[PDB]
Amino acid sequence: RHFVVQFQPFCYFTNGTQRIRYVTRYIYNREEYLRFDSDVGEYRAVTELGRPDAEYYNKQYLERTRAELDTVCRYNYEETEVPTSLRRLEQPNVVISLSRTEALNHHNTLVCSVTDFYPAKIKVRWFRNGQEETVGVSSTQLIRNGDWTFQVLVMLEMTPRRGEVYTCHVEHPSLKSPITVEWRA
Amino acid sequence: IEADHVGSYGIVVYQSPGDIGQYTFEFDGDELFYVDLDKKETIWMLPEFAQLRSFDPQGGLQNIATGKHNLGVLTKRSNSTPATNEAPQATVFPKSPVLLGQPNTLICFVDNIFPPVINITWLRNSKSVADGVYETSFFVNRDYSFHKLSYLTFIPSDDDIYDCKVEHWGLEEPVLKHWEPE
Amino acid sequence: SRGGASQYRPSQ
Ligand SMILES: *[C@@H]1O[C@H](CO)[C@@H](O)[C@H](O)[C@H]1NC(C)=O
Ligand SMILES: *[C@@H]1O[C@H](CO)[C@@H](O)[C@H](O)[C@H]1NC(C)=O
Ligand SMILES: *[C@H]1O[C@H](CO)[C@@H](O)[C@H](O)[C@H]1NC(C)=O
Repeated sequence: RHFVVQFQPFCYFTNGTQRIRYVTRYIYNREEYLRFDSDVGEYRAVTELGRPDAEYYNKQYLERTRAELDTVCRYNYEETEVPTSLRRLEQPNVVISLSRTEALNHHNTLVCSVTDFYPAKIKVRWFRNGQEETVGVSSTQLIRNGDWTFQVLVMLEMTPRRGEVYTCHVEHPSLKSPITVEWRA
Repeated sequence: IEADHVGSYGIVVYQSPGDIGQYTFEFDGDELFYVDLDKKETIWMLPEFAQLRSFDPQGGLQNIATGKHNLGVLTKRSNSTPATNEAPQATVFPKSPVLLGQPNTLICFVDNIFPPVINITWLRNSKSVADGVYETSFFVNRDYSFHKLSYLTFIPSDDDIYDCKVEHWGLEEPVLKHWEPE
Repeated sequence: SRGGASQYRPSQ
């Protein structure tokens, strides 16, 4: 009925353009069969479907492929990413909310919603009256919105009591000074 | 494989029947662009990036032609083995905390998509919505399947119900992921 | 300036 092919090229960067590992996969439906790995510097077959192509690619364009690790990868990074993806900054929005309606000694749950930031690097911490809550905190995995922004929700198990001040602390590369959002009984 | 960054410059997907192809550039799991094959145009997700860089859509067409060439050449070499359908997985969540009257966006994440052909739509109060809808291309996964996202801009209100309708050969009946302002 | 794509190589 349906048949597909896939060509997935990957420029793996590490510490800038230092440990660049250029790879290139060849897929049929949902199965890889051929590959160019910068680490092995040569083509190799992953499954039977690849034997028939091995030697052919190495003879036809290996000099061209190795070449791209610098004319594509390294170049793109230092020439196109540096001023776009690596520069892009989106400050997170931090809001605090309570799962249940307010009360004076009923156990509820504070939720610190940290949204729309980029890059993914972020640090969120809960504080009660000034000290780091290290008991009933939990959080969602980092969520990728698919639009070049991330979000994360950090929950705190607690019980509202007058005079108490809870603070959500957040540090991000987009921020000159951390963000703190308070919530009070 | 570990790394500080990952760039996929020229992902090609070519399917048949239909001569259905996609050409994308990804960086750190987000989509830089896809090339509109019919319009021969590189469509950037973040318009402002096109001010500081570019890509000749010609590149896409060429590489897609190769996808055409390799499919079939590979289809026979495999004795016409058909693609096994997968059942998608949808999850709905808002971009930011919901506040009555404040424009927001519902995100429908659809994972384990295979093959890369699918129908994602939105229903408001159970009636069809076309306006304020946007969706991404098919992103590659590790198991070589795909994921895609659909976006619905909307105004939160007390009495409102939304569903994300997904249709795939892998599903016997169209999955509906429902959502409402809790 | 102009980004570069990773040539998708055609088999036999
Ligand atoms: C490269 O980056 C990784 C992750 O940030 C780090 O562990 C390593 O020290 C860096 N330097 C090297 C070895 O290139
Ligand atoms: C996909 O869903 C829409 C929703 O109305 C439907 O009209 C369309 O026919 C479906 N598939 C296509 C594009 O044929
Ligand atoms: C399919 O059948 C052909 C016919 O001889 C054979 O050469 C080929 O290895 C087979 N490949 C698979 C696993 O479909």
